[PDB]
Amino acid sequence: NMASLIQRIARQASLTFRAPMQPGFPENLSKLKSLLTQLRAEDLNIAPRKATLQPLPPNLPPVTYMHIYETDGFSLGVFLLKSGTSIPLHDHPGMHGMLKVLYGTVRISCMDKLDRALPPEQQFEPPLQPREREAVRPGVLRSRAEYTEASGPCILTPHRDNLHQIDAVEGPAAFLDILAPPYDPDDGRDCHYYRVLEPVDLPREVWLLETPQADDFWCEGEPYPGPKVFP
Amino acid sequence: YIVKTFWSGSHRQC
Ligand SMILES: [Cl-]
Ligand SMILES: [Cl-]
Ligand SMILES: [Co+2]
Repeated sequence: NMASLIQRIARQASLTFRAPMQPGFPENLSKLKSLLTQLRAEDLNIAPRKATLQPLPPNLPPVTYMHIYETDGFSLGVFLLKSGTSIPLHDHPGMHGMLKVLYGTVRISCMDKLDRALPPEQQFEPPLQPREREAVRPGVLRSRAEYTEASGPCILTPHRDNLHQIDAVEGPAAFLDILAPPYDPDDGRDCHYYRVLEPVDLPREVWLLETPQADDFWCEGEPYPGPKVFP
Repeated sequence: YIVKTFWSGSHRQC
């Protein structure tokens, strides 16, 4: 008589994401957060993964993705990070996101673009090439903390914490992620990667440089083992 | 190769 928790999360995500403007949104978002707070790895039939202590060979991805469900309103799935890996700093243009750690520990660094020119004398280490000096833009580093399955969900919105980097801390980690709306490159909603620059206490201003997807980062799908989300 | 994903946008999946 009772649907699985992941079914109920998907149903509530659909109700919640059909932006701030809509009425009933904050209450629906609060309810979704409370569902995610309850979620554990076992509810998805995902056993916690532990380190292999072996180097990662060049042909295997550092990160994998289990797809659970997607509509035009939201996407739902799990990202699984191997030991020592990171998902590089990236944005989510015009999107909301919700993350819940399932096992392991992640460091999430949260940032935003400030919407200015780099001062002429400013220097970075390593030094920038001329095209990079032209392209750097100001940002703000808002937070940088470690999260576990006990932390409860992390939220991002179109205008706050919209840039994040996610590092696996002391071994593999995995998290459930909801994006709303999902990315849509052909609609002009794409994922952009960034470098944070070190020139030569939070929140503090930083400098951001858009950069291609790192050569050693990519993500491949793998089968989702848990209860299925049904229309 | 590049795939247009809904979960990390235009993604070089290699
Ligand atoms: Cl049911
Ligand atoms: Cl420089
Ligand atoms: Co993200």
